[PDB]
Amino acid sequence: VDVPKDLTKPVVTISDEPDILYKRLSVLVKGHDKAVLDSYEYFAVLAAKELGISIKVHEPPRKIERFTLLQSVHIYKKHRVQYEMRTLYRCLELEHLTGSTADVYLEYIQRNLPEGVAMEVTKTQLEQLPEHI
Amino acid sequence: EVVIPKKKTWDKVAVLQALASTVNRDTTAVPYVFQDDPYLMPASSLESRSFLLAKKSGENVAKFIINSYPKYFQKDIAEPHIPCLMPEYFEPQIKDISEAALKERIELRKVKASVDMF
Amino acid sequence: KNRAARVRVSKGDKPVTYEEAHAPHYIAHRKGWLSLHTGNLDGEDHAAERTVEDVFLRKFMWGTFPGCLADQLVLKRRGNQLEICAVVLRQLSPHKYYFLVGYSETLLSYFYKCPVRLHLQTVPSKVVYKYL
Amino acid sequence: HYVDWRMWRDVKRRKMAYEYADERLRINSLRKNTILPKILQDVADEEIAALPRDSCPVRIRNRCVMTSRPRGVKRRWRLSRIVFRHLADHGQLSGIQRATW
Amino acid sequence: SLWDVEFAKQLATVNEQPLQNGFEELIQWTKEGKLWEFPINNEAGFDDDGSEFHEHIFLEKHLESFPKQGPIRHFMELVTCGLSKNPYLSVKQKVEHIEWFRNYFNEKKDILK
Amino acid sequence: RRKALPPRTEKMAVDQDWPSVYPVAAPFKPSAVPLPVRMGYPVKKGVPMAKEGNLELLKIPNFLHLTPVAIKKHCEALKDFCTEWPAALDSDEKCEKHFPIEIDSTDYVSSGPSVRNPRARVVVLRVKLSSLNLDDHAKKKLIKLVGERYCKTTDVLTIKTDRCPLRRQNYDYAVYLLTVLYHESWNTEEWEKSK
Amino acid sequence: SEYAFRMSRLSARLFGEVTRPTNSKSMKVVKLFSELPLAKKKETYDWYPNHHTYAELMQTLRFLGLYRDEHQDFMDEQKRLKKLRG
RNA sequence: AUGAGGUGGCAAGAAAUGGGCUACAUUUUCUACCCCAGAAACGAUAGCCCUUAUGAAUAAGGGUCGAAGGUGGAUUUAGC
Ligand SMILES: [Mg+2]
Ligand SMILES: [Mg+2]
Repeated sequence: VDVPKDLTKPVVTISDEPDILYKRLSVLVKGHDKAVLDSYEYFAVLAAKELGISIKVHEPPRKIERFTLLQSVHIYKKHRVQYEMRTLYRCLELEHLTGSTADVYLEYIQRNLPEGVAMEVTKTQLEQLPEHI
Repeated sequence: EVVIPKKKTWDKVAVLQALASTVNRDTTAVPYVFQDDPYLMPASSLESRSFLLAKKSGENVAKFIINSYPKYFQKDIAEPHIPCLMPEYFEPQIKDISEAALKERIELRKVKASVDMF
Repeated sequence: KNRAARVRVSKGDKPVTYEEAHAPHYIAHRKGWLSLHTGNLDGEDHAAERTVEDVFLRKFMWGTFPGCLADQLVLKRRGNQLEICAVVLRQLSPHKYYFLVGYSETLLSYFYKCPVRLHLQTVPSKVVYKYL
Repeated sequence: HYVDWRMWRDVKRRKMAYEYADERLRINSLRKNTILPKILQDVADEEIAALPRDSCPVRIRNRCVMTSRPRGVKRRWRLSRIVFRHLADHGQLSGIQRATW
Repeated sequence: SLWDVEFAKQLATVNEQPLQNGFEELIQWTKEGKLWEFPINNEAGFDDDGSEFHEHIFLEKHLESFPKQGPIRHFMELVTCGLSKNPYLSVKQKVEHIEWFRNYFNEKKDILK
Repeated sequence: RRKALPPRTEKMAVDQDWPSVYPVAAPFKPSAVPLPVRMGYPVKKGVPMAKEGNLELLKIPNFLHLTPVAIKKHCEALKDFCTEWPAALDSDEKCEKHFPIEIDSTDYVSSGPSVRNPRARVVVLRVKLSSLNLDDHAKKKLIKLVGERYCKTTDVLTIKTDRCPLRRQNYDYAVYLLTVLYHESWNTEEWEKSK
Repeated sequence: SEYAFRMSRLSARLFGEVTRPTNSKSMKVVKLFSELPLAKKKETYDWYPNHHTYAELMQTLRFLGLYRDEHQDFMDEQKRLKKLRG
């Protein structure tokens, strides 16, 4: 029954100077769990759909690094123990994306990260020519 | 010729104010300050009072330990320096009537003021 | 015969939990990592510092909540904010529980200059996976 | 309260190297330069020779942090192989799997 | 101003109350600024006192007290090159390097060969 | 002595505001979660561990928060704040016509207390010389000056900037470098006239 | 060729590096003042946080009487036993 | 003090043995390419001298030296 009457809305000001135009937001998520990456990219694409922007998906290959250690302590050269660090990549590209849309979307996603993930942004913005040339 | 959307400026807290106003208060749930499990769940006003007072007492104990041993937390490991996290300094300096008088209003007590008037 | 993060088979009077029952070659196959950070991934750094700090965290919290815990912890570091999750027993008072919670949280925050939070789950008696 | 006196010495060497890292590089460049006077090279050589001990970053060792084991330590993790295996078995760290490939 | 600050802290102490939402806890963390600044520019703070790219790279004005041909000019040109190539150190570090070299060869002015 | 109240499972109704009871990221809290979801290696003639003592559900990342309903709510809420892209910009060729000078930076974000990392400084930029130079002598001069920064198959000149730690320093130094390079390709010398 | 030599000179003047020719023992200066020394690199400056701070904090907190240090209880119990038995 | 601190050298081989590398050849050696060719009728990762790499103070490269070596003592190792 408790439904508030007046929902407090933030203050917003449209500054006189123009917003920047991002050509392509290409985000690259490195993770350890393919299922976590799938959930994260599904979340991202659903948010992009609900915000009304273009999308595309593709999965770069898995990268692994392994190195060998001595299994025992004092004297055992034949018997070793091995390990491996697996990183899994996922790419998401968004084209024709306004500056403020980039701001809101990146705020949302950056607050909605999971823990065991790294996120690499590549931002491509076009601009006109200088004046000195 | 060309149309460009105008830039806007937001407060760092305004976005989260929007996110909070988006969601209503939790229904059939104790305050967020209290834990979630049922055993720790404060199930009465007096015990809840005592509980968050014990928490505040732990906060005061933290203040006491930090202002008693500042050198331990002196390291500014965090990249953004924050005086809220820096240890606290109510230490009178060497005898200096002018700087001592300037430090009077910084120390916030009365014995220093008596000694300075003296 | 290798001895590594495993329990010796007894006559069947040793309650054992999931993580300490299962072997260290079942980590990615039938277990999860206690901590979650990106220093292990490529491109990041400070991984040694992450390991040292989380080891010290686990030790300090184990010894400032002694006798109540019955399993390893869960660390969840999403960017800046740090999150801790513990399982404990319900023999001592919620007064002491909340007091030590606030104490440890404040100390961790003041030490690491980082926003820290920690949660605890009560159990009457530690869950047992098997009798080995 | 470091682990032992050898760790103490290593940390002292690290402190000295850090606090003399600027002048050491400066005069090392002034020495290894070739077009400048050989007499200048020799003066800088004897200056480096008169510099104090434990000031070079060559005498330090990438030793372990826990057990102070110099050998069998990874530069990335900085931990000895034994403590590394211990933590990897106990699952303390994150995102490491046994290479059963 | 002082009594205004006392009254302001009184009004604050009257204001603040126990929160109800993790969003409110995040609002508090961002009020004190411990929570990171999204978008992460990795440079919110550490502005180098508004230094300039040309102030970093072009050391021509810092190099005035020697001619254009000598071996000291050669060495100092290579020094400025390496310094401009290095982003890790700022204009202050570069000028202290330069002035230390100045002192060095000005005390070793005995040769000029 | 003390006894804990029963969980919120039977207390919570089937009609319930899950985005409200889980606004932000939080642990699993099986006492509050009514779902009997279990996860764990079952024993022969056995089953996985119950949700209560299943600390592996906590070990794994958590997504009970941010349900599809919550995502719909927050996206249709922030729809008011998001802006619109110019409809005139409808293709790559038209966008590069409107704004030829492409420039892009990048940086990681990682878990931890610190946030700075030198890779934040690097940036690169690109521009096609087919439409910008408007002359031939300066074009030949510039393509002779630049060694590998060009590529004629796709016909774009690309240049990087990392000499400065600050992103804006890299930016404005690249801009000034391009300006001075154009102004110096404009003119020529006698040894350049003699070839 | 002289043309390519002067092209390289102009490119060096534009992009920062030295226009005049120079040997490898001199480019040593350039690359040294470009790359910081290991002695000052963070990898050497920070090898681990100080056991000084750690152990001093934990000892003071034991004296406060909150951290039940099992290893220290063992050590000082056997110390008591040894000093009792001579 | 059997603890701690700072200078130095110590870490060589009349000799036996072990694991690996090189070649003892023409399936070899050199030349451009990695496979349609042309020449030779081999072998130094040891020694002497020098350069360069970093360091405050071993490694790669260049000239010379151009041998032992002529395909293995019972026996023995690894491989579906
Ligand atoms: Mg074995
Ligand atoms: Mg050397």
